[PDB]
Amino acid sequence: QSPATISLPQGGQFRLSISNTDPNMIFIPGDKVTAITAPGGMLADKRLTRAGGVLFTSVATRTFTIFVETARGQTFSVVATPVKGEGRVYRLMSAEPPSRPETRKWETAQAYEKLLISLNRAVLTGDIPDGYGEVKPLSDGIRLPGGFSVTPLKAWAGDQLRADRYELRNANTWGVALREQDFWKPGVRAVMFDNNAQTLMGGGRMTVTVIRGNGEG
Amino acid sequence: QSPATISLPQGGQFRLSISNTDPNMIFIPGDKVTAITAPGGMLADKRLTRAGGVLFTSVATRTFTIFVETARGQTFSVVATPVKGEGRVYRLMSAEPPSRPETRKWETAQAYEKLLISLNRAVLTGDIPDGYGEVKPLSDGIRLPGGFSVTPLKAWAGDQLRADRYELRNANTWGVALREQDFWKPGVRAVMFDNNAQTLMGGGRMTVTVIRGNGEG
Amino acid sequence: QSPATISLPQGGQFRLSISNTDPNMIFIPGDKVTAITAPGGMLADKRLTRAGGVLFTSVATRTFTIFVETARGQTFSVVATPVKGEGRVYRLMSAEPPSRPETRKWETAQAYEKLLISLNRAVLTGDIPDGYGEVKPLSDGIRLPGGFSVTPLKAWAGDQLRADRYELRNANTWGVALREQDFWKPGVRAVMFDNNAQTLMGGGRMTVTVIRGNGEG
Amino acid sequence: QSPATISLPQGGQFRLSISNTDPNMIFIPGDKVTAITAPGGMLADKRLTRAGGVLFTSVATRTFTIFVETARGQTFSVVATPVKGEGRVYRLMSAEPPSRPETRKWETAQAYEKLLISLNRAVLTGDIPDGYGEVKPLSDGIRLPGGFSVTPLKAWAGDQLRADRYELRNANTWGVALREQDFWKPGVRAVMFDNNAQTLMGGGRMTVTVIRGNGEG
Amino acid sequence: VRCDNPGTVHPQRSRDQIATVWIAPWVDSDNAFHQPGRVSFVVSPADWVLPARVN
Amino acid sequence: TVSTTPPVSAGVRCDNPGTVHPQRSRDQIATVWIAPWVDSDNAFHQPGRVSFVVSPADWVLPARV
Amino acid sequence: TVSTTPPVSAGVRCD
Amino acid sequence: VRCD
Amino acid sequence: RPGMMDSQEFS
Amino acid sequence: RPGMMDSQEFS
Amino acid sequence: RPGMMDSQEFS
Repeated sequence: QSPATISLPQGGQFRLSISNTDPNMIFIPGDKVTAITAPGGMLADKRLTRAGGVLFTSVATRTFTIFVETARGQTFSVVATPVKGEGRVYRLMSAEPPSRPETRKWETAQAYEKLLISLNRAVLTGDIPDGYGEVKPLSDGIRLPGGFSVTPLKAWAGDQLRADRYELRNANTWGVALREQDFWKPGVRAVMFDNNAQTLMGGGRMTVTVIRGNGEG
Repeated sequence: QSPATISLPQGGQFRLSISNTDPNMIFIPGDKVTAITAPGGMLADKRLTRAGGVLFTSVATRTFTIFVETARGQTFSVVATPVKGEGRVYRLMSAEPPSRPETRKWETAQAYEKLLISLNRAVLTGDIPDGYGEVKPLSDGIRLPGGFSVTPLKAWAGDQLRADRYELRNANTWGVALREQDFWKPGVRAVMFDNNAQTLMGGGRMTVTVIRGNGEG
Repeated sequence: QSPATISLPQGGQFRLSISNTDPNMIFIPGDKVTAITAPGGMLADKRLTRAGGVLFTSVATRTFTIFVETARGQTFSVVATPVKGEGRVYRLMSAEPPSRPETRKWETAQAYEKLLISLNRAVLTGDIPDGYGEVKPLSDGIRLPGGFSVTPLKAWAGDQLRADRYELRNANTWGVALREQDFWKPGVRAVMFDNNAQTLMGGGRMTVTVIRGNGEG
Repeated sequence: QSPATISLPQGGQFRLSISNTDPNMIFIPGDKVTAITAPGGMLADKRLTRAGGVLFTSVATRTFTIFVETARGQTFSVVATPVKGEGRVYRLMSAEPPSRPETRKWETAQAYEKLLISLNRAVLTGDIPDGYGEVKPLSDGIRLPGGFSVTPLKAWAGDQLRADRYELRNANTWGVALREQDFWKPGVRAVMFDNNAQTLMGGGRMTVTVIRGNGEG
Repeated sequence: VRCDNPGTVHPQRSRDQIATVWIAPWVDSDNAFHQPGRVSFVVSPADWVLPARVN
Repeated sequence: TVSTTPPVSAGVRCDNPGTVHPQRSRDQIATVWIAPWVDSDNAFHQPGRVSFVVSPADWVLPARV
Repeated sequence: TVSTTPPVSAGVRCD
Repeated sequence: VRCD
Repeated sequence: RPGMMDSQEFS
Repeated sequence: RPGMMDSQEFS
Repeated sequence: RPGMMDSQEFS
């Protein structure tokens, strides 16, 4: 199995199965859990993983609500109903990116065009800057011309900037020229095509990385 | 789910149900709860969550009034009816925004670009930066689309860069759209047009400032 | 609910409902409550809020008089009759502005025309000077020409100066030229139209800010 | 309600009912109660409120006389009949105002305005401020409505400003209303007319002092 | 039909918004009468209006 | 000294030349074109024309109609 | 100063 | 009739 | 407790 | 005891 | 143990 992904805003209420018998795990991709709170006498054990997760065991059988608070300022609520079975692992995506004060300092110390190139290289080369963290991709962040459909893949976000990758499929099978300017939306700060492209064949599975601003809208 | 958002004026009173069985949360975004008051015995436990917010549990069965005070001086009141269910989370908002922080442009241009821009502005006004002593202009700088005759007027020479001014003659009788990159010559850093271009007509004499490197051939 | 507004002169006697069961709150928009006094054995609890309010609980059932004294020198009396229900919040407007000695020093340190511009900007831009406080708007502070009706909105007052905002409605639906001089009254020190105006359309909901003197009359 | 206002000469005696059940207040505006005396056992509790005033409660059932002494040396007497009801508040006033404080003009004009005004006054009297050594006047300063001929008489030149005097000739035969801004010329700070203008007639020679910047062209 | 260039926009600067307040006659500390006048200030200055549409 | 900016409008029911409602001018803007260049890190820039305010605005009294 | 490497190509729908 |  | 009123002076 | 109110101030 | 919740603050 791959860990299941919850993706909740910073008030989220997700009902998820939990196991009475074996330990269960919750991790934040980009944040360190600092505390888990449940009703007294409900969660039998609670230990913090080094990576930044939390492992917990519940012995009771009633459905209950648990609250998780991450260090960089975050709170998510899950209602956990205990069922018989294996331990479950859930990955918690923020949906609303966290404020990262220590990242703004790196972000603003350099020039704008240099920063754009750096984020774009990192996404392309697969190494992520230290200050950035993983977030849920935006449903609609780019304009869709010529009857296209877009499937988001991954997104990352810092303090004033936010990167996402979108898979574009050409559905009209007739040849469509590609211009970064035609995908521009209020808030889209930069667009790069991973393959040089300039053209899109009739069946196209290509990708595009867009940098935007955090908090636009 | 998403936290229930409630907008209240100071001293505002909102009737929201809470839960007797599970912990409940109230957070004001951008604000830290500094105090909470409830009728005595109504609230079993009160803790401060990360990034403000209060976590509270009630064993009560009667509707009661909770007063919450934030650190920015805002006080709100909530009437809470305890009912069986999942812990409920509420997002507190202020009906009237107290202040409007002015926008901050954090983007910084590159050093080379700023240097050319500063000089172009200085030349346009005519004040001379230190180290610029004036010099004879060349004839090398301008390529002519056609119908244009160039006469040098003024020129400055410094330690790193060089600027000059040429006035083009009126073109013949066809309107000649003016393209700033249609007067390019190898070696020129930046070319800018006085006034607004947009087609010099059956005539017109427009001064153009051309910027070129200094010392380098 | 929005907090109810009492608006009493500095002798006021307002009969207001109070709740026996849950805490009740009284706040001064511009002053800090320093003491609440009631008959012995009448008010069960009394705590001072940080913003400058007071929270109180009454267990008895007879109608009683309570006296509130604010720090900057003020006294208001309310007769509170306890009834079953939720806690009530009341906002107390002064009706007669308080003497603010520490504000005169800022007021007189600068030039007159500068101060006028500053108060007018603050009201327009929505940020209020520190020394000023909220007061009940004057019923009739401006002359009404051409069959107009005026609804006050907000007022503020310092030590020697007092600002108010008036909503003006043109009722004659025939076009009326607007001159600040036509709204002048003995004591009106300055008049500004928020929209540049110079004309008022037949149906007009516009506003005007007038500065006057504290204690004129 | 509003506090009941009572005006009394020193030693004045007013019959006012108070309340046995609830606290009662007596405040003298502008004055601080320094002492209170009543027949023994009549007044249960006496406290000094903020900004003067006395809060007092009576368990008595008999009409009694209270003597109140303020800090400005005024003493008043009240005959109080205790009756069931809300606490009553009274505003004590003095029939004869003891002194009339003289009015204080706190408004201050701008530095530029005061500078022009001071000079215009000095020139009108003729005394010279230091740094003004006298100079030939120009002919540039005055624009003429018509029928006016200008002759320069005297002029002063200083470190920052400059003043001059021109006498206009009598106009023809039509009455010429004199507009102080109808003699304006770019570069002139202030223009003032000697005597009172109000239409120089079929003639009249009136001296006009024109004020202009110094050093600046 | 194929065109390949980055777009162009026109920088647009918004107008300043001004506010004028009429002043009533007044006497200052030096006893000089000041007849009614007015003083103007700028509430919101001019700025670039970023483009609604790049293309 | 003070700016003394207005040159007065040229030319109840009192038509004094000064004291008209004031207006502000429009700032002057100029555009420069930057030729392509190569950065120290070997990043190639092909930038675009930059439009920036050169002259700001000032107060002026409109001529009465 | 910067390289200023390109000598420009010699020679919507904006060329 | 307008005076300003 | 006769006639006494609750007068809390807050700091 | 009746009428009193619990209140906590967070550091 | 009434109303108490398990609030573990991790270092």
